[PDB]
Amino acid sequence: LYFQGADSCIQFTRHASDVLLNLNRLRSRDILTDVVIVVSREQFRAHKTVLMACSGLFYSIFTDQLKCNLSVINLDPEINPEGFCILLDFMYTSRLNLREGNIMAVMATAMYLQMEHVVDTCRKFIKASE
Ligand SMILES: O=c1[nH]c2ccc(Nc3ccc([N+](=O)[O-])cc3Cl)cc2[nH]1
Ligand SMILES: [K+]
Repeated sequence: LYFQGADSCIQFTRHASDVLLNLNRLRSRDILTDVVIVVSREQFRAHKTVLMACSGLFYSIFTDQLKCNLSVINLDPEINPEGFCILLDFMYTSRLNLREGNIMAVMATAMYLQMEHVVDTCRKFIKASE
């Protein structure tokens, strides 16, 4: 699966999603994970680079000279770990499992994590269901 990209260069259709699939496999097997995120006493292991690529909050934390070395990051204990987990899975898969029963928590968490495209999407779905 390749094509001639808009600039004559060969582009591989599945490459970016295959990279994510493989990063998610690393996460599942706890390979090269370098941070644990703590969400009201639940722990989630991840790769800092993936977090920074997806979240303004994590980008700010891991580019700070003081905080970039921390191996444990605590989030606001009001954050819903289901909400966090939905967003973490999204980061590693492109799939956002929004449901009526989780949308408010997911939106609040995405606001906290500075994930603007997700916040906007949640807003659109809320506005439609009114
Ligand atoms: O042509 C090739 N040969 C490859 C061999 C390995 C990988 N990467 C990989 C495999 C398995 C898991 N895993 O943990 O299941 C995680 C990763 Cl990152 C990619 C390849 N492309
Ligand atoms: K909580």
